[PDB]
Amino acid sequence: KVFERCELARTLKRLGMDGYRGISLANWMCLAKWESGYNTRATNYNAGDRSTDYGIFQINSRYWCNDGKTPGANNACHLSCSALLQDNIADAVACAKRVVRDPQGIRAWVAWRNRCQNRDVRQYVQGCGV
Repeated sequence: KVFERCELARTLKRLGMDGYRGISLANWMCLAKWESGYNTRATNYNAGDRSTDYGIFQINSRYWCNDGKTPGANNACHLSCSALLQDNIADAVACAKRVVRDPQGIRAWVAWRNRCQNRDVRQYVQGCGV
């Protein structure tokens, strides 16, 4: 599913993402936007290390979900990577929260550093009623 901007902003808010571990909803929007274009089916194979990024947040198989084909990988969210390809984002949100409970927080995603950190992210939630 490819979410519309405000549709996702409200979906994330209902799932408890607004200010989770100090991360505003607009940051989460900027992350999903740049990671997948708000697309839950998004996937990116990393030929260099044999891992794959899954879903709207592009969570990597090396550490967060199990896909059975990533060498010496871990499954910190204890989910099948398939769970991150659902139209319903509940599991992806639970896993996104898991990622940020780690030291780096939102900085875990290099795309967030590249396109969201120290930027005006207000535009992502403007007019969404969140």
